[PDB]
Amino acid sequence: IHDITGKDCQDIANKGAKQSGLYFIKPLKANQQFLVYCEIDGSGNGWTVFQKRLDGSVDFKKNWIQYKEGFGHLSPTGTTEFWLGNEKIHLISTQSAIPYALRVELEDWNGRTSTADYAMFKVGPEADKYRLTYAYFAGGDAGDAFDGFDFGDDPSDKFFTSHNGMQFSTWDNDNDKFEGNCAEQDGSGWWMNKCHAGHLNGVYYQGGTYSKASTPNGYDNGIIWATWKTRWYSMKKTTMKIIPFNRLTI
Ligand SMILES: [Ca+2]
Repeated sequence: IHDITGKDCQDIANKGAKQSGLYFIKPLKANQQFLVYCEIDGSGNGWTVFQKRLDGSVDFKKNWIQYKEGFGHLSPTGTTEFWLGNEKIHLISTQSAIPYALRVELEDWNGRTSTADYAMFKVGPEADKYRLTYAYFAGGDAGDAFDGFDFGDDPSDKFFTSHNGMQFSTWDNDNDKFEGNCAEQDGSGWWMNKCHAGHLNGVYYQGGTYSKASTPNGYDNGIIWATWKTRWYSMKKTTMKIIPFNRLTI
């Protein structure tokens, strides 16, 4: 664990840290410091990573408290899977009304990475079930899955599968817009609607391709981002990371 600390990984970078790895941060309002993985590039950008998928090592079917507190494994090398914790993500993303960007980074099973950036990304408090909000989609070749997607299933698919303004759901705390339980169905925690167009906490399907035949109920419950790949393609790696918004300004 590195010595420099701050409010987030950008503060850490601003204080002269140059190496990606594990650092303590202590956002405003946090009761105690906590470890994070910071990705620090050669241009002084320090991203605070809150989700990582890369190998299927961690089961993302976790309950409300586990999603609140965080689960999985932090590593200095950035080679482990984790969910940082909704309370931590709330504390970082809302502190001092600092505008953060979210970057979603996806890797397919062929070694291509794509990104989707969201401006002014926030996660609300537990009293509002950790609601996700953003101001606008700021671009990227992965496309805007959080806007919802037309799967050709129902006329209202886009309304059913958008993510801005969705509360967080787990199997034991359903806050979705579905008469069923999206989190229980898929076995994940996420900002579910009815249910999703972008869902990075799904099941780790080896090799990417899966199908309705994969499960008895034919769930599209993989690690999906429908504006980049079919619902029947599950990413090999994902990263969800945040940075003060100005670090995006060219
Ligand atoms: Ca429901």
